[PDB]
Amino acid sequence: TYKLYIMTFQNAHFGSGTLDSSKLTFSADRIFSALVLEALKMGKLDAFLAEANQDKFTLTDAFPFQFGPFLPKPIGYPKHDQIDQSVDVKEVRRQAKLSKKLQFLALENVDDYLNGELFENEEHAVIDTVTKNQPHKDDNLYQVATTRFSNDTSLYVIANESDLLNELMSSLQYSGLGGKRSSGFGRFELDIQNIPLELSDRLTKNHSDKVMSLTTALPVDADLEEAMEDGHYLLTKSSGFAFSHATNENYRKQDLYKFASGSTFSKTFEGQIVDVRPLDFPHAVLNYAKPLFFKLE
Amino acid sequence: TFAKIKFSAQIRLETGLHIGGSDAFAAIGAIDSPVIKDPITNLPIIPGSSLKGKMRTLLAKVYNEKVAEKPSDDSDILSRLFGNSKDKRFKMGRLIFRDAFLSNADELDSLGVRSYTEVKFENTIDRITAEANPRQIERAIRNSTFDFELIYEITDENENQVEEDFKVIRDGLKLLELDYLGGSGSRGYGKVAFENLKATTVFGNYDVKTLNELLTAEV
Amino acid sequence: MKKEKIDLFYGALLHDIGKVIQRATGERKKHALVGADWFDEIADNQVISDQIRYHMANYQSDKLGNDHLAYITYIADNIASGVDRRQSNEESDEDASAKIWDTYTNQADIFNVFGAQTDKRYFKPTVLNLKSKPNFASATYEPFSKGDYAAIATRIKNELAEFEFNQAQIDSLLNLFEAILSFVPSSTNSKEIADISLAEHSRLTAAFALAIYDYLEDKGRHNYKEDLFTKASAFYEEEAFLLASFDLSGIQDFIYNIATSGAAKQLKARSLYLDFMSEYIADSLLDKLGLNRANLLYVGGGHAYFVLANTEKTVETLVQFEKDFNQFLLANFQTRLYVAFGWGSFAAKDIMSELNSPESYRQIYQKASRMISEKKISRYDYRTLMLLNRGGKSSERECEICHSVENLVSYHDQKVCDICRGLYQFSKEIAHDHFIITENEGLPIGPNACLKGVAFEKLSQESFSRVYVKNDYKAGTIKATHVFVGDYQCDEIHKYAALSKNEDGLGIKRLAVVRLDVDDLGAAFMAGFSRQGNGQYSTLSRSATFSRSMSLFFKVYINQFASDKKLSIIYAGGDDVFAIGSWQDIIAFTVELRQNFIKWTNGKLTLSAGIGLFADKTPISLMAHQTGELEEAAKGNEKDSISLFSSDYTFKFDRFITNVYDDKLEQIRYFFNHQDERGKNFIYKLIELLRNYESEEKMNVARLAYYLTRLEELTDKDERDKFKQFKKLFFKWYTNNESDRKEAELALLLYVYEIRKD
Repeated sequence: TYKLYIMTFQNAHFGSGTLDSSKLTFSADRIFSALVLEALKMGKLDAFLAEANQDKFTLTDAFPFQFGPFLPKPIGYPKHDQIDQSVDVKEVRRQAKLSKKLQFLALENVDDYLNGELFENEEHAVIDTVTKNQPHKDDNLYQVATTRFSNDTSLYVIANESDLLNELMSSLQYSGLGGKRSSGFGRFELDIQNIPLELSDRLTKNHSDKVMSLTTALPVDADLEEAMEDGHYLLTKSSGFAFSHATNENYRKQDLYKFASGSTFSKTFEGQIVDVRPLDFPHAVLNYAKPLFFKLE
Repeated sequence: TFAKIKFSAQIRLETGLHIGGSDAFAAIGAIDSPVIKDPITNLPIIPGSSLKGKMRTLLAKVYNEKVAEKPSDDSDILSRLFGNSKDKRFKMGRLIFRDAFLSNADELDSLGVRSYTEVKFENTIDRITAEANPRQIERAIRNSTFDFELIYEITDENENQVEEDFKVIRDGLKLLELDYLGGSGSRGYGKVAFENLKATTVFGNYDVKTLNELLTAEV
Repeated sequence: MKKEKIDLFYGALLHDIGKVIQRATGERKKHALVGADWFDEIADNQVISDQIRYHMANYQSDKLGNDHLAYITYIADNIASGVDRRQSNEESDEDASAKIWDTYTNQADIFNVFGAQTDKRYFKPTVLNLKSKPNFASATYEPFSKGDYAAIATRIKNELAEFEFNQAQIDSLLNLFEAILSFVPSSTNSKEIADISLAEHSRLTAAFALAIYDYLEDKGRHNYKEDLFTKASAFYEEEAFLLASFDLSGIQDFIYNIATSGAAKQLKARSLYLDFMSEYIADSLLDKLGLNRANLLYVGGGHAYFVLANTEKTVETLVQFEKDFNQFLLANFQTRLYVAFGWGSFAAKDIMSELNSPESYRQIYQKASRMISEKKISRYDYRTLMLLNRGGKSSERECEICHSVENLVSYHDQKVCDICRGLYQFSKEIAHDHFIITENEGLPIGPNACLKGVAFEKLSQESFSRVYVKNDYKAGTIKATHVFVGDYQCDEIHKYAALSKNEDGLGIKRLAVVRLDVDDLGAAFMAGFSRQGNGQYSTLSRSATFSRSMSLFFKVYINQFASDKKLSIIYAGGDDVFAIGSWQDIIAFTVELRQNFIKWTNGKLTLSAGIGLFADKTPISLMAHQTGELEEAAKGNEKDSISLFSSDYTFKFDRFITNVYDDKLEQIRYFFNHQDERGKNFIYKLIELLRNYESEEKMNVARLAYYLTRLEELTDKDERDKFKQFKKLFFKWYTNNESDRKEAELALLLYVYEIRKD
């Protein structure tokens, strides 16, 4: 809610379940895990844990940044109250398909999207697959997907201004983000920018109006009811193998189903640093689900 | 001390390089053996997987003191830098490779080239019937340069082996200059040189003056 | 359901067979009388006999009781035709009927009233056969012939000679009817358009009769004569029907997400498994309400539509069935698959062409679509989400195909889940034509119901509740539900890369995957017929004939289009087509399918196609993803486009067919099979000059003139007086504009792929 962190990538790989799958943008649990690993490699893991335990710490999923912050399409607002038209069915289905394909909108027109206007996606990155082999066992021919960006398009997140977070981001920018980081993917250059006046006044965390989430956040059990009755959302898995320097064998962490972005709700909630570690495991596995919200008209 | 050193250089090819990409992936290429390219600029690149694998193979003939049928029963020296999946304490290495994009397309345009890649025509001659079967291979132009940039991370309880790891990296780079980069390099492909090979500290604080001078001296 | 409902359904379905007998024999008696007399010759069932005899209420209504079932069937027929026949006065004057009814006209094409007005075509009445060449409509087929209907009547009599009019045989009768009357018009009225098959007309009459019976039973109204004959105008205004629908999300991800070897067998098995899941959902929903497949308007692609009685019991049974199947999907596939149900209340007057208006016929669909969308957005409640997020599982290992953790087992030294295991087992059972539903044996397809593919000879040794037969129009000795899917398969997928080489070794060792989609299918369903006649052409009957036309085109006919081709059709249902094979055969199959579609639909609907090339052992999920991107790129080119092997070669389908595939590529194989390997290299050079024309536009052209006149000197004595054409040909292709440059580039690339020796 304080800064507007920008990460300019050249090549990246954000696996969505397979080595040959790469999403355009990553989720906040991935960057929180990356921060946790960088902090533990630094040695100042306890300070970052204490900072994350505070309610001031807020993080959001990466969104596209092309001469202005972008926001995920608010799932649950194709509402006919602003899209009531007398056009033919062909144009109605064409605009429905165009809105379904849309995933990100520029900040300057997000409310315009809520006025019935129709916008198209913009060229942000090309996702291409590369085949690689192992020239000692002539059976492995594995494919890796990338997210090669273009047109000065970066990724951005919103988080509090902290010196520990600043230095952690600076160490992240030479350590990569997601995927085969020691192969030419994930690396970025960081820039710190101020939140625009048209955006900072909308980033909220505590009130009872229509809020669109910015983080893949699973609410606490106390207030899930309000997200169930009057909440529009999408369900995203967070499975995978838990990285661990303490166990020789790789353990699958517990599959957890969160709420995607931008899921719309009628009231805000509280996130969880949920322990997705398997049983009998020495150290925790922290999954970050803490929402930053956006007010709607 | 948590620092990150960044060995930056310009890989200048001294012969045509053929790293080679999938036919339908790196664009549909008419040639039989296309080279890997950038999906937008369509310029040849040197992927970091190529450099990492070739360096690991080269240092596997020197810093292993034994043989390994798989990249898992490797030396501690190689595991600590490139990583070993079945070892708890080196599940990820201290070296981070990057793709090397074309950096002197302007200079090549000024020289007068029309393409940043060439077609080399070879043949094989039958040892009995003495009939020649032709063949085409796509290569990157000789004087093309690529931005090499490799990062080594220094953390706490890891400063003891740093003076070894430095040497390892230097040896690997020297071997990459004494061998070919990915392709048919026993027949003349892929010979490379490193230019302005210097290392700087980019996060934290470290003394790289002796390393910088040894990079130019030992190479 | 009850015996009375069985008799009502049979009477509603068999009411117009007298029209078929009258047309076959040429008798001048009324069709109801002929049908009743013919039915009495083959079966001793009074109720169906009087239902057939008195399906026109004007024929001796005073002899019928107030609770007589024909008063239902009669009004259902009025529903099925879409026109209130009382107002036309065609049942009261025989002399006027002889001049109004044009009995010498065959069935009109459903596309005569689709989109813009075009030339009329008519279908030649033929019995549907799986191996037959297509029965394209034609303006020459308008005259009526008795000999065509003679075999129809003979086969109907032969099949119905020993027919038992009970519950279990019901479905098979529908198949028989679909096999015979799909090209025979229901009505030959000159004032009407005979685009409605008698097939669907009788199915809709039966469905609406069942719906009205259920509604009247719920309301306790048993005076059918008063409610449906004396007060038919009042009944037309009552919201008597529910347009229901279900949509199953997750089909593409479940089918295409395979990561290891054996992905072909899994891929086809999951495609068949999910189609059968949709069919089982439809049939079990119908069984729970005591209805049958006559109420099913359309099933396929995860989408299904139904016409149901508008009662609180129907809504309750829909809600509880949806909850039970959502629980089953949560238990067996977690969140990958999710079914959402839909319904909208409507009246009879909302679908009669003389009484309805276009926007109401749109809104009856829009209500169910909106409610399905809202259920899709908000999927699981608090308790289900809490149950999903309980965690607490320490699993070291995962499934190698679908990455599931639940119920991991070891098999062929791989680790598969229970669903993956069942699908591997079922991949060997897809070769059979009989698939039974048991309680615990087979892939779990529903609540306490599993699907198992069993050979015919073992069927007598198995216990089941329902049986399905795939790709068969013949009524077998076992009463089975008949389904049709596109399942052509020439060889294994891992062989298709090597199979692209010819007998001489020519051809690249590659394979292709084609994904094809019908353009604006949903717009076609919603308002495709509303363009003509000021929207008078918007009723259920013609929309659902359109649906059956596409179903017979894409589930039965694609198998004939794929004959003698080295490819496999993995998924073919609704509008999405997925095929995989050798690249030459894939391109030829796509072009043939597009041409046969543009001939089938008169040009009024187009396709968009993406054809991705890939190497051997490419993981199937990657192939499907890249081909989907190519299909999307082809859609982006104002649709009606084909995209070959990347987005840069996106062409209009007709441009690719006329100019590339059958023009330039032919005028290049020709000249270029007359040049050696030394001169078959310029093919690469002509490619580069076409890819580099925007640099150095005018010296790239000069560079051409030079390089072309060198191929014409590296040739052979007088073989060179033959390459004097290429220079003149490829020069103008190069100098006209960019479109022909791209076409020549694609033609050269295709030829290079054809003549490659490696």
